[PDB]
Amino acid sequence: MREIVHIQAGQCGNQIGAKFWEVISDEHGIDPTGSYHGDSDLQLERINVYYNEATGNKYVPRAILVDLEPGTMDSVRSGPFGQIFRPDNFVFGQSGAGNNWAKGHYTEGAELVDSVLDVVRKESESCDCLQGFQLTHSLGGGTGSGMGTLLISKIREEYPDRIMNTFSVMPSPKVSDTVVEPYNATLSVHQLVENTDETYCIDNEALYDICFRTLKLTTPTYGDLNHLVSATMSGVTTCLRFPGQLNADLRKLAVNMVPFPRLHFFMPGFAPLTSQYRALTVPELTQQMFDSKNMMAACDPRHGRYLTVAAIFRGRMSMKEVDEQMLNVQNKNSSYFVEWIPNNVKTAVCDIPPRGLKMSATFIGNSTAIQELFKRISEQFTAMFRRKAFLHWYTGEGMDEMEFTEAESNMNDLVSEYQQYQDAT
Amino acid sequence: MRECISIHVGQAGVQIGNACWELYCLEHGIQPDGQMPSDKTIGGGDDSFNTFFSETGAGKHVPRAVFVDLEPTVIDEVRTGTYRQLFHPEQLITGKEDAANNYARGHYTIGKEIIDLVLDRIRKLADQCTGLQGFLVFHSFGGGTGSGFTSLLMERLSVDYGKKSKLEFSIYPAPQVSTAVVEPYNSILTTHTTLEHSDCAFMVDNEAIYDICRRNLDIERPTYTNLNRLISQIVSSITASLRFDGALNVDLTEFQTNLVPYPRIHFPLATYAPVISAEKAYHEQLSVAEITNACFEPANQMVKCDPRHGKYMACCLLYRGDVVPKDVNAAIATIKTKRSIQFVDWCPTGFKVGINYQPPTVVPGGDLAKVQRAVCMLSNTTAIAEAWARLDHKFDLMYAKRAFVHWYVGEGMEEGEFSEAREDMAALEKDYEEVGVD
Amino acid sequence: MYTFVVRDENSSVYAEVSRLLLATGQWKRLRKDNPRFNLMLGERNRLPFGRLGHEPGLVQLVNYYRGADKLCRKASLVKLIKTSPELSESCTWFPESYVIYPTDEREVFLAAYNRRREGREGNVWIAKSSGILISSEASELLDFIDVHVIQKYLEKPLLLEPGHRKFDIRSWVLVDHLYNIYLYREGVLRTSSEPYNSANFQDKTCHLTNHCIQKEYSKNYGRYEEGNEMFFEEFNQYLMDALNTTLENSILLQIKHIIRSCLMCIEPAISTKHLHYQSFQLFGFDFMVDEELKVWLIEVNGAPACAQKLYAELCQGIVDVAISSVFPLASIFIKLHH
Amino acid sequence: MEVIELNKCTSGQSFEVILKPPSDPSLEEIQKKLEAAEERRKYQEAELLKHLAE
Ligand SMILES: Nc1nc2c(ncn2[C@@H]2O[C@H](COP(=O)(O)OP(=O)(O)OP(=O)(O)O)[C@@H](O)[C@H]2O)c(=O)[nH]1
Ligand SMILES: Nc1ncnc2c1ncn2[C@@H]1O[C@H](COP(=O)(O)OP(=O)(O)CP(=O)(O)O)[C@@H](O)[C@H]1O
Ligand SMILES: Nc1nc2c(ncn2[C@@H]2O[C@H](COP(=O)(O)OP(=O)(O)O)[C@@H](O)[C@H]2O)c(=O)[nH]1
Ligand SMILES: [Ca+2]
Ligand SMILES: [Ca+2]
Ligand SMILES: [Ca+2]
Ligand SMILES: [Mg+2]
Ligand SMILES: [Mg+2]
Ligand SMILES: [Mg+2]
Repeated sequence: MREIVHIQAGQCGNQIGAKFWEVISDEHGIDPTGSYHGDSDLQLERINVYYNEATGNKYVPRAILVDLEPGTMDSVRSGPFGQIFRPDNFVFGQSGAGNNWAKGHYTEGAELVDSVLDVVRKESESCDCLQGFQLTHSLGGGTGSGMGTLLISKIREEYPDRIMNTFSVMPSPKVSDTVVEPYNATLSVHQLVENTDETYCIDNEALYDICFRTLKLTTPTYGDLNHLVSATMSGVTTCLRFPGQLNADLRKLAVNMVPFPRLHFFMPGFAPLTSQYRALTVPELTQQMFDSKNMMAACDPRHGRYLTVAAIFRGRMSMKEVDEQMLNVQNKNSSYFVEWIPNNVKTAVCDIPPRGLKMSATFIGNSTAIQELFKRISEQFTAMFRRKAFLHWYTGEGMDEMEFTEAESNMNDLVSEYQQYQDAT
Repeated sequence: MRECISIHVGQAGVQIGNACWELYCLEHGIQPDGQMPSDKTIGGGDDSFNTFFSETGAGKHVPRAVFVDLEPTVIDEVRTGTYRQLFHPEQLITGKEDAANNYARGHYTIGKEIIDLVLDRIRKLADQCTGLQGFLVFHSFGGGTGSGFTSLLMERLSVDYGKKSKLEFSIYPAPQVSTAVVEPYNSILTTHTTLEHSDCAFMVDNEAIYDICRRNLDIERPTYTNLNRLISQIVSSITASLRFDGALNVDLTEFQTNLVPYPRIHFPLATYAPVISAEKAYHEQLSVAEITNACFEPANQMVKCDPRHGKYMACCLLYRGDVVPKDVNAAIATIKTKRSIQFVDWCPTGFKVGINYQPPTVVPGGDLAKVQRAVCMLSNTTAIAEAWARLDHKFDLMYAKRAFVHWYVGEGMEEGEFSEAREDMAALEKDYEEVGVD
Repeated sequence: MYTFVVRDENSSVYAEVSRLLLATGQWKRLRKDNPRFNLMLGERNRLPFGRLGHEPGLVQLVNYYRGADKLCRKASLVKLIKTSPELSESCTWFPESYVIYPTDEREVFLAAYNRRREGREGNVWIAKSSGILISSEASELLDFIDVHVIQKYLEKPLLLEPGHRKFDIRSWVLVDHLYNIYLYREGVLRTSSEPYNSANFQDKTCHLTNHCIQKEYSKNYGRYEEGNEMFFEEFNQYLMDALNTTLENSILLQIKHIIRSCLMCIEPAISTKHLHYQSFQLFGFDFMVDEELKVWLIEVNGAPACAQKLYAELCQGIVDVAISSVFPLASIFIKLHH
Repeated sequence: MEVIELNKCTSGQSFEVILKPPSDPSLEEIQKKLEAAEERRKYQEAELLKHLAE
């Protein structure tokens, strides 16, 4: 009974968090009313990791929904699985955050964080042995970004020996709401560098390219982007939700993926990605799984080196062939795997595939090429900060320019740290 | 009669121990409920099989075993397994959260909080023993519990049972089935701390067992169940002398006397044969010379290495089945005139042989086929240092960058213990080279 | 695509093999410390055999036989021939040799030395090790050593005419992972450009056929043949015109016999037949020929260098016989059967 | 080959074949190291809480 407490904050966080629970609920045989109607005991063997068991044999997701505006959360409560969430776990305000990190972190958010921690405490107090926390949010907005990182700081203070894991959507000018997204993302990244053990970097720029280029969606929507995130989130959590030997919990995953404490930002990848009945052979899953076009961070892996990699194959397939193909990828491109971490590629196999697929593969890589993501954000930040453009939105909430300079310096350090290990021999 | 207590630590130790006691019951005719019809002394006795099994007034034969794991899911399978009736709750010890493949977490953080409980449960078994010989400790090298908590348990055992012997059955890490990148760290950390507390340790490299299963059993992707059934056969061959009537290796002290002249060099190489697939109806039964000759093939060793490029310090042959001394000596003569067998000058070139007429027992429905005769060679050869060299190299690669070191310091371990443990392995490699190289 | 690493930058032979492998377009060279390789062109000293064959899904091959140093060392070769029953103390194709330390064989060496002195037989010996001294008095030899070997210096060597000069025959032998013994059809006679003078052994220019000593101390370097190197075609023609015989009958039969005896002796100790990795290795045998057309084994080189005119052919043969046999892509050798 | 010390029983026999003759820390010290590591953890956590308090 290694429980995980899920938290989703802000518009993006709640819309992607809702899809996540809709997806894994279907995989575990849970219906929109919390009643289980599956046909395999594997669906319930580790159901307690994400679900509470209530009266009448109901399964209640261990999820906490947070937002400074009630708008998006009202959609969740009315969505497909809206009735499955614990009503008391809906914590929301009324003012909003106006895509402003300062409002979510210092003013508007500070007023609501205590009531969120009360709900987190109630969930933890019923956990036989709490593993840690899983937060979904974006970095470009105000609530998920500003208040999300505030929650993480206060969760760490109250549970310093627990693992903190986040799915963090990075902003991109291709799929942008406001011009201040680089400001908000740069301020959040430093918080994540200190107060998370594992962060999946989901780049809206990559999600858009995949929808437009690969899936052939000429006018991608947020729903289209969230389809890729749901499939990726289901994949990266497979080893946590089903019986297995590798990365079976959050702490063992961190031990296998994080050789240095600050370099814990992962590139997720998913396969297949079809624009749909054809069978996908194991060699095809492996090649597509490692192809940059299947990465969710918009970073070219061949531009850096892999510190560690976690692969997960789902479905009924030859494990001998999985081992052979995985060994073929490493042995045929060993120049992209750091030589000072022997056997840094670990593979897992789950028999239960995702919905609508005979088999699939999820990629989790700790590559030094992730610096290209932070460089991109760093450049956009500086383009505006060099002229102090749009700063009044933040100084008006009590922030000083020095805090921006420090956030800028912190992310340049993070970029430098990735660079030194990309050269290391 | 002197009792032996088996201690199983971590997933590897527990699952292997579960497979061993299943084989013991089959060998000794003990049923899953603990009853033993052939045992006419009800509720007592000092027979050879009593070194591993105690007896209740109701005639149940209870293993003198303790299972320890910082996570409950693995030991729970023992509580609800086929031989669940053999054990009682006091024998099974589980925690809430495991060591997360972190030696420091298993040794310092979690070990400090559960060590007293384990010793107390072990004390209960020792109180039943009229003359305890010592302990057999099953564990892995790469796991956080098997490495970290085992070294703490071994240290305390030397304190609470100073005169008792301790033998190890250790699982050497193999990437083909390994579950953590830091397993080289845990292997060297636990070997350093445990070196001065183990009288004799049998290393089993999962790579060797894995290939033996694929090659000789026709298993495409061997599982832990496949690996553990083969390992239990090896362990059974090594402990049979303690559980059956005989004159060779009749007590734990005799293992050190026959296999370990130098205390630090106490890692005998195990070679087993024959391994025949049960999926084939008929198979040409191998003779004494053929199975004895197989003991000198690296493909049958528990640790892949080349004894030709080393030196022997001692060599024991443990036969089970239709084997008479005449055939053994004849086969040894042929092998000498064909094999590269070199002993150190300060040791006699010879073989201590033990024969048990009862042929090997195989789990009904398993993968190993019944055979008329089998042998396990226990040879203390310097060639096994190749395993230390491989392990120390991977350690050097990661530690040069301090990769993953922060996970250990975060648990209260000082970074100096790393280099302290590595320097000990460096001395160990040097001892092997001085003993078997010119 | 097959992968390989290079760990001996000073190897002229395998520097060509590596160049050939790359030219095939089907082989890829990795960093010298990358373990995910199919082939290792290992270093001369302390090659980590213990770390080979532990890479899942990688058939690994190395270009050196672990333990072959017994044959490729002065003192080791002597000990192997005396103690090995297959070669026996009664070995007829190996000069009488003894190992002397500065166990030891000092007293045994002087024993046979006194016997020759009384019988008036040629009692000249040569001391060498892995700096040489050729003397007729044993006292000078032992004083010079203060690990060396002393063997009977062949005082009646076959001398080529014109020139009245000494020489030695170098044979390249390739042993593959299956332990097939392949003798390169092309040899080289490293001749002395100075006339043999059995009067004063101090002038070693005419007594040492080394290619370097002839180019540094010999005044007639390259006079008779380019680089004091005579190949089998010319040497065979000479044997026909001079001694009315062929190179095959008079010498090559004994050379093949000696190569088999040495390699088949150590096969049980170095064979990689049932090992987790496979080995091959190129050897350099050096023979002496006396006036009776008897072949004598001088030593065996474990890391030999090829002749300039033969690098292309031989190196290409190493790829076909030793490498491509284990890693096939998309005869110049004489197979010595056994 | 010299066979020595041959012992026989109903379940088997044993013997030796010669081919050629030859040519701890105290309980207190452990408790200290365990408590020393525990103290280093308490110090690191205190620094974290101090950092978070700032
Ligand atoms: N032969 C064999 N090896 C095993 C088995 N289980 C785990 N291992 C090996 O043990 C190593 C990991 O150690 P574990 O025993 O699983 O971990 P642990 O001792 O429970 O310690 P924790 O980190 O707290 O879980 C890996 O190299 C595995 O290959 C098993 O049942 N049989
Ligand atoms: N027993 C002997 N009788 C006559 N000449 C001998 C001899 N031993 C050596 N020589 C001469 O000395 C030369 C060099 O000897 P040796 O081969 O032992 O040294 P080396 O290892 O430096 C050369 P290489 O490595 O090419 O064989 C030989 O080419 C040979 O002409
Ligand atoms: N993938 C994805 N990204 C989103 C979604 N909604 C908003 N975003 C991104 O998140 C950023 C805006 O943050 P938002 O969640 O709206 O701010 P918040 O509600 O104050 O936390 C922008 O970069 C958007 O591109 C969504 O549903 N899916
Ligand atoms: Ca207010
Ligand atoms: Ca009894
Ligand atoms: Ca002791
Ligand atoms: Mg918004
Ligand atoms: Mg465990
Ligand atoms: Mg030489």
